[PDB]
Amino acid sequence: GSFVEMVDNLRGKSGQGYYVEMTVGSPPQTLNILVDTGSSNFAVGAAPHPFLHRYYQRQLSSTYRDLRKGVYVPYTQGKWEGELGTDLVSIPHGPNVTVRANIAAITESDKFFINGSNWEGILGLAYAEIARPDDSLEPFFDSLVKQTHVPNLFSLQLCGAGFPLNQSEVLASVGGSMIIGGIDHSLYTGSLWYTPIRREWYYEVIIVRVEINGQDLKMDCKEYNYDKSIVDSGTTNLRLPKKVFEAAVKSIKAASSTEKFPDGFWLGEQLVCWQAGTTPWNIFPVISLYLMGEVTNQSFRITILPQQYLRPVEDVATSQDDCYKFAISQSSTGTVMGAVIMEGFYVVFDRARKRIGFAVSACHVHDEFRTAAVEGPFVTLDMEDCGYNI
Ligand SMILES: CN1C(=N)N[C@@]2(c3ccc(-c4ccc(F)c(C#N)c4)s3)CN(c3ccccc3)C[C@H]2C1=O
Repeated sequence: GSFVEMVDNLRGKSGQGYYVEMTVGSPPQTLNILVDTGSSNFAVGAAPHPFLHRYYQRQLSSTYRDLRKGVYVPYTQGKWEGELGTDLVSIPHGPNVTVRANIAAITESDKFFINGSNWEGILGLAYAEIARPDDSLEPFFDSLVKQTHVPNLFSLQLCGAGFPLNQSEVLASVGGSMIIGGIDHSLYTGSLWYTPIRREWYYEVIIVRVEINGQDLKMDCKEYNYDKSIVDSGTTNLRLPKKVFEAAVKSIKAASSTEKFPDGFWLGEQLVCWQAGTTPWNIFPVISLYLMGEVTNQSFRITILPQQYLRPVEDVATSQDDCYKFAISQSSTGTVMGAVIMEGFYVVFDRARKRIGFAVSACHVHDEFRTAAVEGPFVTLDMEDCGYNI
């Protein structure tokens, strides 16, 4: 592990998001910021809000610069509106550098800040193409790389606890690591396997095969990436295109058929509980996603366990049972490899080489009989045909 200053710098959980501490302004104002590989704006609360105990106060920063322009982001998971500007930004448990970056000061919002959560802003780590209002607003990481000698790469280790963390626990527990500018070998086991970044906007990738307990879902691979497949730390679930979700759930139900679960469980709405320690992990199947490799006609697979796709939740009766929600859900905007997927792996966003690497995470939850895996290579033909074009 060569990046000790950044190891264990994240806090949070899949249902709340994972955040890192950052400072903005002069003198520095500390804020907790959600790490989001699914967007490209650095946006922070900049006005009082019932669910925030602190916010960016531009009038107290001597280095604040007003861009005299607004920004409006429509409902996705809450909507917000703000004013653009720039200021000096740093990451305390990060690279020892300070950079001038764009900041969207959020002044009005709806269903964006969450009651009970501990983050006050979001750090969009994707590319300029999807930045708002348009691609002229340079994202934070681009600024960081342009202004310093930090390598054009970051890596994320999101650590699910495997059980519920209460209010106090989630604040005191280490939720993972965001290594800025490098790869820390203490965070994974085995080898790193890389898949190409198909296009630089979201972190888009191409899935070429899907298995449920080794059984091929057998769909035209284009369906797996309709209309795109992305890696998104800002999404809790593994989200799959409608048709794929339908086929996958049928197969997961069949594999776990020795126990019947209500429709509400498969819809991700209701929890299921078992007596303490008796969760029947073994009846649930492993899920493997094969990704295009860097070599022609070669692919590799990442395999997750039910310990990744069943999200631990507190029982309504705060009993002693072990309860969970099914964290695979449908999407009309493509596959989203969210926290569910990311908690099983150390993920390397190698922007410099336009590729994303995966290795088994040193903090993934498993049991004595099965473990998450990253394996290859496999011979796979016509993988380009798996990508979707509008
Ligand atoms: C899926 N997703 C996302 N990855 N980022 C955004 C998020 C807003 C709130 C998020 C949130 C809140 C609580 C949580 F627990 C988790 C998790 N996990 C995530 S993610 C920012 N965004 C966006 C930003 C700027 C311009 C355009 C779009 C599009 C939003 C969105 O729908």
